[PDB]
Amino acid sequence: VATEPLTREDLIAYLASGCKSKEKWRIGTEHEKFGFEVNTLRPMKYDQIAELLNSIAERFEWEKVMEGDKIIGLKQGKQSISLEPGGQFELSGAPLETLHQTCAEVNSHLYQVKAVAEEMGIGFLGMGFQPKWRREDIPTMPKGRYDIMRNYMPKVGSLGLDMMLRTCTVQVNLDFSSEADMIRKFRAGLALQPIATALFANSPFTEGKPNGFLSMRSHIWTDTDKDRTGMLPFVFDDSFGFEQYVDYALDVPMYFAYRNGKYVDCTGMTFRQFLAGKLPCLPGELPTYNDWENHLTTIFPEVRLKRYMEMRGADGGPWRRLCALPAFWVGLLYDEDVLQSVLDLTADWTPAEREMLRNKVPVTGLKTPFRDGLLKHVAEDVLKLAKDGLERRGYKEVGFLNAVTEVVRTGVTPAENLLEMYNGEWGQSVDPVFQELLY
Ligand SMILES: CSC[C@H](NC(=O)CC[C@H](N)C(=O)O)C(=O)NCC(=O)O
Ligand SMILES: [Mg+2]
Repeated sequence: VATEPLTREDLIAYLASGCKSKEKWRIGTEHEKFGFEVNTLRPMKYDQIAELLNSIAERFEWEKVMEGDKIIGLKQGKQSISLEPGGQFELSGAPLETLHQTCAEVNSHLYQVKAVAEEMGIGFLGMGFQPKWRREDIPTMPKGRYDIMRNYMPKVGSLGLDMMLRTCTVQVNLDFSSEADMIRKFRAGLALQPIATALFANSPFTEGKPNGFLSMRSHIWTDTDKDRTGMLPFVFDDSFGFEQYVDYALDVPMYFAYRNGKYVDCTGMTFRQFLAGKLPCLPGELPTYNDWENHLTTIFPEVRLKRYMEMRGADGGPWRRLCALPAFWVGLLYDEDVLQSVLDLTADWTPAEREMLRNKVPVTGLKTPFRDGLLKHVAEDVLKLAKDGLERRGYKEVGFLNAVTEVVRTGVTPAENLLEMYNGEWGQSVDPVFQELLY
């Protein structure tokens, strides 16, 4: 037939077409930052964001990305700059071969943003959660997709709006060579994600006060939406492969369908309905590969699968940690012997232990009790493995883990260091964090 409808098998093959041989594996890094007025500390408004984007475009030669008449982002080659719902200012970097390239790319972006921003009296703050302002104090960006989500979140949880408006992450995107490799990396990534959340925890403050968490950001992801989040225990079932992930994603409710430049609100409906040409928001229409990619991009587990794999557990932070986050995971997953060692180390962790670590780390970090010891002790062994993996790559990248070495040695998170400052020299104001963590 001329156009045969997509089938479940085609949606599987879409994911599987991401398989790449080892020499073709790359490292993408994305991170988000809070913009603020240096004088008032107020969150950067859309009109200021548009001036910033336009100036970066003209000065540094980026193409402008528009939604309607509003500039929402920039693109240059395989890099893009985008906005999250609360104005968080994101770089999605290019797929790169080495972590030296990764960190140079972070530096270049930070240099460009500051070159324009400092003339506007704008700074940027790396942290997992906006430390000072209320939910209602955050500007909302003119993006239709976000309008749909903001209206939906209250239906599925009490914290989803804070995820949208108030959080920043640093994430790494990594490749697999086959289904067997994807399964092994997914299981290593999920089991260890709470260790990464702990190493990177930086979000102790809400509305100018300590909030009772080390990573409030991570806690927010447990009250956002139960259908699309979490530790995905089924990944550890013998049955798991591309097919099972596809069935999972098919049954996650949709947000939207993009049709002729516009976002159609599809909430309350599933992609499985769409596949059958039964989707009420688009009666009788059938999905395309773009629709599938768009839907995959609305699922938010601690590790996400698309044509590549995404490690989602880490809080946004200062530049040395932006470069450390991708290095941590490359060290663990990109060496076959280290990957095996990670699977061995975690082989006997139960579903209940993995879930407990995920839920406790946001409060207690590396001081979270685990078995005979503290998570700190698992992290010692994990950090050693990560460093081994980088040594074995032979690119001399191991130094990028210096930034987490003292965290692991002392069992003290970045968030705990900020709390000591807050109760210390800062005189119990969060205001100085806009200096300490200024990019
Ligand atoms: C609109 S909110 C959901 C999701 N955003 C994130 O996953 C952001 C991560 C969050 N800031 C965090 O700190 O974990 C998203 O779709 N971002 C816009 C995009 O497609 O680039
Ligand atoms: Mg983002």
